Order: sequence, then structure tokens, then C-alpha cells
Amino acid sequence: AALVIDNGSGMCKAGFAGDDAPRAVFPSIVGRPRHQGIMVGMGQKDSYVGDEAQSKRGILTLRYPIEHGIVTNWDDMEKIWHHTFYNELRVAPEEHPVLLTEAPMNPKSNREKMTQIMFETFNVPAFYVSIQAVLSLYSSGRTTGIVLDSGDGVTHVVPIYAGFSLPHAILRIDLAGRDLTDYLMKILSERGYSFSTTAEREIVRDIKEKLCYVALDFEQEMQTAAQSSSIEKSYELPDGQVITIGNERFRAPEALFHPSVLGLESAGIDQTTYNSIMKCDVDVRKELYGNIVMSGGTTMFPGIAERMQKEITALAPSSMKVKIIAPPERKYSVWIGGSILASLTTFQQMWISKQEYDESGPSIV
Amino acid sequence: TALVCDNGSGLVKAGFAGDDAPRAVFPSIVGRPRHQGVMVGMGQKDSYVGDEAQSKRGILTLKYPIEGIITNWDDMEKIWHHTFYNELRVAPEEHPTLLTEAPLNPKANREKMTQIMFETFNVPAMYVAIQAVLSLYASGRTTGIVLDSGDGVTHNVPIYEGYALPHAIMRLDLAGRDLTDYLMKILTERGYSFVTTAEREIVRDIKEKLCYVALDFENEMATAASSSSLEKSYELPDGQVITIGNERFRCPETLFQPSFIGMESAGIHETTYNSIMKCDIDIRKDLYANNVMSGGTTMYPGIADRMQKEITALAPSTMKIKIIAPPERKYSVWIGGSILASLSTFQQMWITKQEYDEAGPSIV
Amino acid sequence: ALVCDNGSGLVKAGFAGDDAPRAVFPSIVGRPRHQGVMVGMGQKDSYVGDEAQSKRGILTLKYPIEGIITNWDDMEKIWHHTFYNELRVAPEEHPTLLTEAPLNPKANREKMTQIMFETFNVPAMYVAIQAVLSLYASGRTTGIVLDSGDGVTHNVPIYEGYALPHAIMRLDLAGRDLTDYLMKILTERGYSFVTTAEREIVRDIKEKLCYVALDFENEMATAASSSSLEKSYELPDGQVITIGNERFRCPETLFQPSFIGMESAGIHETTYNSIMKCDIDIRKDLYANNVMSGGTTMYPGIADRMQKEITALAPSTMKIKIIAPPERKYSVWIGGSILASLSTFQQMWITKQEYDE
Repeated sequence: AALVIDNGSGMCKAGFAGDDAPRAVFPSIVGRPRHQGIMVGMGQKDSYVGDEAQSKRGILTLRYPIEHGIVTNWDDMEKIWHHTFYNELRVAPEEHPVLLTEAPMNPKSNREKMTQIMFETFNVPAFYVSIQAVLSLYSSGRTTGIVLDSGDGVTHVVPIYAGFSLPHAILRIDLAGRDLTDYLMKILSERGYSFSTTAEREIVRDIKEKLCYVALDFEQEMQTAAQSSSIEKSYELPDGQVITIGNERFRAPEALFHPSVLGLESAGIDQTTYNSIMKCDVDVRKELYGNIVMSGGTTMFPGIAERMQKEITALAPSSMKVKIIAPPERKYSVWIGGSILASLTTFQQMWISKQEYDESGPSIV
Repeated sequence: TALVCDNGSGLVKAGFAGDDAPRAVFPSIVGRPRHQGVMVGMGQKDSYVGDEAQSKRGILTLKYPIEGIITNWDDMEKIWHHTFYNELRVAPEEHPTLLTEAPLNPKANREKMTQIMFETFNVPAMYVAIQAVLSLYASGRTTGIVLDSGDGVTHNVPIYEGYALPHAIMRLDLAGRDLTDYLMKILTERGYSFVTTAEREIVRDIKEKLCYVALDFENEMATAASSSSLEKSYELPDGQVITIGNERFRCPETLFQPSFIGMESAGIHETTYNSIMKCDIDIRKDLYANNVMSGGTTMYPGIADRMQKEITALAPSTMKIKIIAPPERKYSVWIGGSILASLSTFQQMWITKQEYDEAGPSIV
Repeated sequence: ALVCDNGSGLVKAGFAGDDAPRAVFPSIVGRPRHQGVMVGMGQKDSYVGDEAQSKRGILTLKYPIEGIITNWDDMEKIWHHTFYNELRVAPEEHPTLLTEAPLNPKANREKMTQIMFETFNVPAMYVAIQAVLSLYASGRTTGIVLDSGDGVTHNVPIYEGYALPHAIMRLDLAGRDLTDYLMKILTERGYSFVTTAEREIVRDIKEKLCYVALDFENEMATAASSSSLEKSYELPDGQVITIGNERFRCPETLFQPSFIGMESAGIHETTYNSIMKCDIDIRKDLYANNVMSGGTTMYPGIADRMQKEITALAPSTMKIKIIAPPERKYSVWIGGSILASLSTFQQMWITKQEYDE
């Protein structure tokens, strides 16, 4: 059996080939103690990965190697994996084939470097790197799909025609679940809240994930909150103190369609779907309009699939089969893309072998 | 003095007669507000215009009024209503204005161009002029086929006796926008970000700065894949020094083999042979010898050496190939206007405010 | 005309014409242990500035101004103390300018407009945002400000004589917290400073010893290596302090609020963060012209260090310039007096008749 580790800008996702749910779902953080000690409590282990590092904000300095799918730092990424093998998945890398994810439009040098580390500091028998949305497309039951990922870091739209991604339309807004929380932290503080700590960033993250939704129309909904507390939803903080969130609740996800609310003056995910599809050829486009597949955690907000269905019905040809297929499991579909792909008896011949690596080297990827 | 304005979807350039270099230059774009949005310092403006529309895009969405050819008039009017006012600080009522059109510009839209100029503007005299004729004029040539290439436009125009043969003009829609989106595939496939419209604004520039054609396709395919020469570093306007390489040949080679996107059009060398092959036989002599190029997308280093070879391969070897490349070229249609507006014999050629009154739009 | 600069700690007043502020005093008022009514007998007004510090009440020491004026009675009281106590003039005769904090409530201005014309009977009043003025002392209409008086630091963007609210970053730090940090650290070398009289000694020490070292880490090491940063200061009574690492620990607080224990980002983080909130193109003039004002920009080194961090935070092609005047501490008044003297543009001076209406 093989291994699959989705290296997410917020949450990394490890496991084996064949399983349905990701075996090690964890924050992609490496944490290093600011002054390293002799003992327990004091800050003893040279780097901490996942939720331990995160609890231990008192002792550590927290670092995320992967920003917008682009792995920026390889010393933190590697040291994650030393822990993904020996501490998370509780395996020995040299025994199991590995599939790791990479962004839609991810660096060749970053690919070629990941290629290096895996067969080398980890000696894994076999490896393959795979483009995030294309793997969501595999978990969507397709060969053809305009797939739109929004993870914690990156938000990429891809026209998959017959398994081939068409790069000449692969689009993006650098706006995702992390930028989304920061918006809600602002607009609660502007409601009058003091939310400032990273702990209260997790408060503002939780509120985002549970109470934030995408209005079917933005302006209408605003005055709907103005006229009714319908929208207003209570929240029990770790204080026990109940707060109330109101028109914030739909303003926060609406970054994704109206990005410019953060000051991030891009076109919205609606617009970028359309603009990906036009940059394709016309028969591709037909099935892209019918095979708009959503992916990521930030694709989860209430109303988003219906809203995308609304907007793209107007933006696409009136007589077209517009069809969103929003995955229920979409915070993980990229790992479910990996695990199926690794388990594919066909795909067994598509792995990078240890042989081709030692005869040809990292440049074959 | 007269006023002269080269309207492109990329850049609109203005000024007066007599000056050698364009007085106004701006992107052709306005923004109409997705919310009521006081840019604290101005009042509630209708439209932020050009290098203003994109400055504040978060409030107000970018459109291009004229994709080489006029579509939307509410944006369009704000562009003629930028250039006089903000850009030149001049009043329309005072100044005989000349405006351009990308070659093969149609009946209906020009009628209404002429209308608006005499009504909401009141200009004392106006003249629209066919971009590629003005290029050849600015060149100092009587005759010869011309090739405009731009962000939205490309054009082959056989000029004789100061006159374009209209029927034989080819527009190529595969222009510099297509090219910048293509570069924007490829760097992104190498792994850079480059795909928001902000990063289009960057990836336009990088191309303009570093992207060349090279004389042979197969041999350059060899160098690209094998040698560390292709790479040039570049700070984009955040700070990330990237490295562009290969694409520098693998983008503008689309003007020669348009198939690179999957658009299948004949390459410029083909279109030019065939545009001259929309003209006679021995009369073709110094069309082949006075072949002038124009516009934005003619800046690419390598194209001329390439094109001469590729047009000669297509053609009966005795035709004297002489293709001219000025260094000012984004402005050649402005400098075809200003000096030709200053030229005395032209006072009679303008469309006056009076003649408009009697003739209506129908004088354009 | 007059110019009367108001804030959470210090108030500067004088005339239009003069180069240097005539009166500069603490915004402290006292309010009684509850004898009397708001309209009734007894000193509501009580004691402002030094007279209130000297004794401290009872007449409880309500500072009214947190940049934003929280309660308007105490401001009235100060403004009495200005025209009548500090200047000793006639308010009816002398048109007054007053200096407001960017992001003041518009309603807060209405009340400023009223108390002036009603209780003080001033013939005309003007009111101007402390930031643009801070630039008018440096001769500019446009630019990014880092004001850092005694109360709250201020990262204010300016286009063409106007502030842009959406970027105006506050940091709850300056001058005062800067001395009350210095008190905690002098304690480590025996000198537990405690009284207000001692806080006046300690504040002289801030000006004399405490300085924005260009870098924090190379500096720490030099302190730990060698005494050259250490410098003795004689206390007025007869004693002598010696201070080393601490000397730069005390101004570093602007760049690191974790020192005091505040959840808020250092001035380098906020300056930049305000300019990102600026218009993608106007940003260039602002970066090109950063102007920095206040008692807490008086710290030596601050301009180069700001410039170092903003260069390390802005793109490679970003033309940045920081600007601090040698008179920087007062600049809102110097900027103000120039404006208040601008006798041609005059109709800005909204009169009593332009108020009878």
C-alpha cells in the first residue's frame, strides 16, 4: 500500500492509498523553540509539526513552508514529513510509495526539489507529485471539469478537458480561508470587538467556518440584515460570553466573488470561471459549463454552489447546461484525489520509480 | 493649433499639431462603480478613468471601450472626456481635434463618433484617421503595404498615392493581449503566479521588456531546452525577483505560428504575402519594397530578421524586400497625425463644426 | 489669529505669526468628589495642567482627550485655561485655530464648533487635522505620517491636503507608556522610581539617554560586550544612574509592543500596512514622502531605522523618503501657524456670522 500527503497552506493531509478519509489531517506548521531546553515543558524537541506546535505557542516560533501552494521553504516542509512519517502516519518512508500534492501551476524547481528530497532524505521506493484541482476532478468522477479550488492559501480554476488541464486558462485569485478570517477579524473589530490574538484568530476562523455564508444577492441581503435580526446568530466564545454576528456573516465569504472588499481588486470566482472557460476552445467550454466542480474548505460556505449556479447561468449562454457539482467532502477531495490515484492499478505504471530516479535524476518530473 | 488623438484599446495618445512627441498617453479603460465610493478628496465621480480606473478597481470594474473598434459609448465618451480635461487641461470648444481608428473601422460607429464630438464636446473641427495610413505618412513614404500590430489589433494595409485600398486590409484579432495571456500560461506552468488582472498588468510588461523572436524555430527549440542562457531575472512590483526564460521566444512565435494557442490563423508573413496578393502583379514592386509596420506589438526584437526570411520564402525571389522599422513605433500613428494636421494643405480636409450641422453625422 | 494644539498629554497654543508655540501644557482637568451639580455652585472646571498635577484630586484627573475627545466638558475647561490662563488674551477678538485628530467623529467637531462660539465667544474658529499640518511643517500636502506624541501613535496617509481614513493606523503607545516602561526597567538596577516627581526625572532621562538604536540584536550584544552604551546621568538630588541595554529597550517599545504587553503591531508593521491600504498609484508619493511627528519621534536614530525597515518592507524599486523636522516635536503647531496666518485664503475662517447663518 502507498502514501498520500496533501501539503496544504493551512492543513496538510496524509495517509495511505485506498482509505476514504485522510489519515493525518494537521496544520502545515513547523514550530521551533525560541530557547531549547534539557527537559519536558521547557522546549526540548528541535521542531514540532501539527497541532502540538500550535498548542505550544508559549515556547515556539511557528512557520508554514507553503504559501499559495508554492512551497517557499524546504527545510520546514522536509521536517514536517520526518514527523508525517515517524510521528503522524507512524511509518517508515522507504517502505511505502508516496504521492504528494502540488498546486495547479506549481514551480518546476519546487517540483524537482520535492523530487530530490523524497527519494533521498526519505528514500521512498516510489513517488509522484500531483496537481491539486486535477485530483479533486478525480474525486468528482470526471475526465472533464472546470474545477475551482480554494484552500487555506490558494484559489485556482482549471479547465480539465479529457484529463488534460488546459494551462492557457488556469486561473487564480490569491484569496482563501486564511485571508477570509482576517476579513472577519476586521469587520468584527469594526462592529466593536477586541479580537486580536492568534487564539482569537481561531475564534474568528471558527465563526467563519460555521456562521459565514454567501448571500444570493449582496445588496438585498444587507438591508435584510438591517431590517431583521434573522441573520443575527449567537456564538458562545471560550469565554462563555455570547456574542452576536449579523451582516458580517455574508460579507466575510463574499471576498470570494467581490475580492476588492479586502482591497484585493481582482475579478471574482464567478468571473474567473467564465474567463477560464472562454480562453478554452468551444466544445471544451460546453462541458466545462456543465462540469464546474468545487474544491477546498473555503468552497464550503452555505449558498456557494447555488450562488455559483446563479451567476454562471447569467454569465454563460442562457441555453447552456450550467452545472456546478460541489463535493460534500470538499475540504479533502484533493487527498481523495491522491489516495484513489495511488490505488489505481493503471496508475501503477505512472509512479516515478527509484530506478528512473537513479538512472535519470530529479529532472524527469 | 490642432489636436490629435490615437485611440487604442491599450493606449490612447493625444496632443497637438506641430509637436514631434505625444502630449497625452493613457490606457483606454474606465471603471463604473460596483458601489457608491468616496475616494476621500474627490466627490462622487461617475467614472474613474484610465490610470484611475485601475487605481481604484475595487470599487469600479474595468472595461475597454474600443477593442480597436468602438463598442461602448459611456466608457468611450469618458475617454475623450479624460484627454482634453485632466490630461491636456484644454477645452474641446477651442481645438480642431483629430482622432484615430484602427484600419477597417465601420460605418455606424464612426457616425456616432462624429456625433458625440460635435455635441457633448462641441469641438470646432474634427477628423478621424486610419491608423496605418498615418503610420506610412509618419514614415515619409508615398506607397507600400503596412502592418499594424497592437494589444487588440493587427492589420495589413496596402497604401498607394496616400490611400489605403480598403478591401484588401486584413485585421488579425490574435494580437498582444493574446500574447500576454499566453506568456501568462507559461510562466505559471513553470510555477509563477501571474494570472490576476493585476498580474496581467505585470505579464504585459515582462513581455514588452524581455521577449524576442528568433530566426529559426528548430534551433531555438534546441537552445531553450538545453542551455542556461534563456533566463533573465526580474523584480515584479511586489519584490519577488522571478526568472523568465524560453517563453521569451515561445510567446511572439505565436504571431508566426498562431496555432500555439490553437487559433489556427495564418501567420503575419502569410497574411502580408496574401495582402500583397490582394493586389495586382508588377505593381507589387515597392509594396514589397516599402513595407512599413506599426503599433505596439511590432516592438519585439527579432521579428524583422525573422519576417524578411519568412516572407521571402513565400515569394518570387526578385521582389525587393524592404521592411522599415522606426524606434518610436507605438506613436507612429500619432506622428502621422500631428505633422499632417500642421501641414497647411490639410486645413480644407478637416470636418468643420459648421459642415457637421448641415450634413449631420453622415459627413464622417 | 491663534493656533491651539490639543491632545492626550500636551496642548500648544499661541498666535498666527510666531515660529514657536507660546504656551505648551498638560491636558489634565480635575472633576470633584461629588459636591455640587454640573450647573450649580463649585468649581466644575477646577484645575488644568500643572496646577492639577501638583495636587491631584478629589478633583479626579480626567484627561478629556484620547486624540478623540471623550467628554466635552473637560475640553471647554482647557480652552478656558488656554485663552484666559495661558495666553491671557480676549477670545472674542482673536480668531482661534484648534487641531483635531484624524478619525475624529464628525459629531465631535460639531461640539467643538459650538463651545468655541458660545462659551468662548471667539469671532471665528478653524479646526485642522494634526497629520496634514505635520506635513505643512515639512512643506507638503501629501505623504504618509507617523505621528507619535504622548498618547497614540498615528500612521496617516495624505492625498492633496486630505487624510485617507481607511488606512489611518493608530497604535496605543507613545510618550507616556514610553516613560512608564522606562520606570520598570530602571527598577532592575535598584532605582525603583515611583512618584510623579520621579516620573518628571524619568522623562528627562528618556530625552537624554534613550535612543532608537539602528538594529536591536547587534546592539544587545554590544551592551553585553562593553560598557560604551552605558552612560551615567546625575539625578538632581545628587544621585547618579547608569543605564545600558535599557537605554534602547525604552524607545524600542514602538517597534515591539510585546515589551509592554500589548497585542498590537510595531510601528514598522503599521506604517507599511496603512500605505498598502493606500491607492496603488498614490502610494508612490506617500512612500516618497513619509513625515514623522511627535515627542516620540524625537528619539535619535528613528528616521534611519524607519527608513531601514520600510526599505526592507517595500519593493526593490520603491522610492521611499522619511521626513522628520529638527522642530518635529511641535510640527502640528508650526504647520498650523503657517495656515492660521494664510490671510488671503481667509474665508475658511468660518465666522460668528457664518454660524448665525
